[PDB]
Amino acid sequence: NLCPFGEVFNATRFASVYAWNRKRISNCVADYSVLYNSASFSTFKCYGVSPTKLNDLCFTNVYADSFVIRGDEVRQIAPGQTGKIADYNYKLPDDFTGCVIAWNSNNLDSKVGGNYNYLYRLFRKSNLKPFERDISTEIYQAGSTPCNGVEGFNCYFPLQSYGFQPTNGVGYQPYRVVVLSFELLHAPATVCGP
Amino acid sequence: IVLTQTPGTLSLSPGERATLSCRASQSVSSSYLAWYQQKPGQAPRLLIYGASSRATGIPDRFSGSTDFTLTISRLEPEDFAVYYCQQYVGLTGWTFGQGTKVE
Amino acid sequence: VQLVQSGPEVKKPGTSVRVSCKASGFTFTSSAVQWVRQARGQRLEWVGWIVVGSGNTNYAQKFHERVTITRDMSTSTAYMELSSLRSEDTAVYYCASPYCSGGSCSDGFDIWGQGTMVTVSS
Ligand SMILES: *[C@@H]1O[C@H](CO)[C@@H](O[C@@H]2O[C@H](CO)[C@@H](O)[C@H](O)[C@H]2NC(C)=O)[C@H](O)[C@H]1NC(C)=O
Repeated sequence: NLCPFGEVFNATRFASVYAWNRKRISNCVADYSVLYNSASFSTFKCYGVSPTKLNDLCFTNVYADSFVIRGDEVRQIAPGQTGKIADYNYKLPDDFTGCVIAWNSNNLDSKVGGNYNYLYRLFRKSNLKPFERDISTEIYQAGSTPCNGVEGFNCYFPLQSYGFQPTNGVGYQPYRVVVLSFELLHAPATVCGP
Repeated sequence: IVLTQTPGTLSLSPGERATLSCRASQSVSSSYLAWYQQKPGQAPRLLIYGASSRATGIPDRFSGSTDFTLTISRLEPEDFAVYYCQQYVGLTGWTFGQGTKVE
Repeated sequence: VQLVQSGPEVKKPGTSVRVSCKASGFTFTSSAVQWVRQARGQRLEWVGWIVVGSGNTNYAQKFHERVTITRDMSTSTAYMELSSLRSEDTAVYYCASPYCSGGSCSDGFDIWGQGTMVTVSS
């Protein structure tokens, strides 16, 4: 009874960062060593836990929040950070516990002519709360005038696509990011290592 | 769209009041129409936006209102400039009127 | 709160001109920039505009085919390039933006650049 990490990491499609996909993992054995020692990740950064002791600590739930962002923005997926992703798409709490895993998927996601199927939020009335998932497409009102469903001056579509191309430099290449949030509640603690 | 700005030239001495007229070729949202003042040799500044609201720094000598006008309650020597109307309706097709020269 | 425009340019017919405006004192990345041009003694003509955050652009039909507007966050600068210059293009080009602070922007173009003359000549 192993945890379905294959369904997260080997997925055909990944969600846009503005609408990240939260998969709940429970009642299983999480063989974290498979991921840690895979050496297929460019980023594997753990907060609150040691990356080689992940097997020993049990959790109530493990949440795999999966999304696609560009390289330069990978550094924003961290507690205490600010920026377009950290504030308007996916924000981690200052006391976040878990591991942030990311890898370069340029040869999988980039398309000739640009892959524009991945979007992020640019405009929001306020910053997100930790783990808040805002997927509204309502036109952003930058001014004092209602947009009434019409784009124009001070009326913007809140989302924009990433131009992922095979000729992009690394900072503009797509990365697949999975954040494994470790939650410990008043609970039996069902997810543990082998 | 075509914004018709009249008169070509408005001749009126200081101390008096004036009205400038910008006539749209169709009904337009008042929220997207604005007036600018260009003192010759300088970039223009915003006076009225949203058809009726004063821009920051604009004195009560001016006020706002298809027929949009700039209301000048009183003319002082620095209020003699070319006035333009602008339409921001939609994403494209923004235009300016010809500009009224007030002397 | 200012928008500082680049210097004047002299170009040959058929070549391109690059003009730019650097914003300071306000949240450039939340604003939008429009470009207009004025021949001496003439009315203001609208050229096009860009939303700084989005990178989305729209152009006047008259120039559309040969005009491109871009921007770069790292220098808070908006750029415009007009290709295939014609002698009749000689004009002073201006840029403008609304004032933005935090999540709120003004409802009109309050901030204007100084204007740059672009000359197309032999
Ligand atoms: C995603 O799929 C790859 C390919 O099957 C998995 O990588 C293999 O893992 C086995 C078991 O450790 C190794 O023997 C193979 O050599 C690996 N192949 C490659 C190309 O690395 C990977 O573990 C899967 N990811 C997850 C989370 O299950």
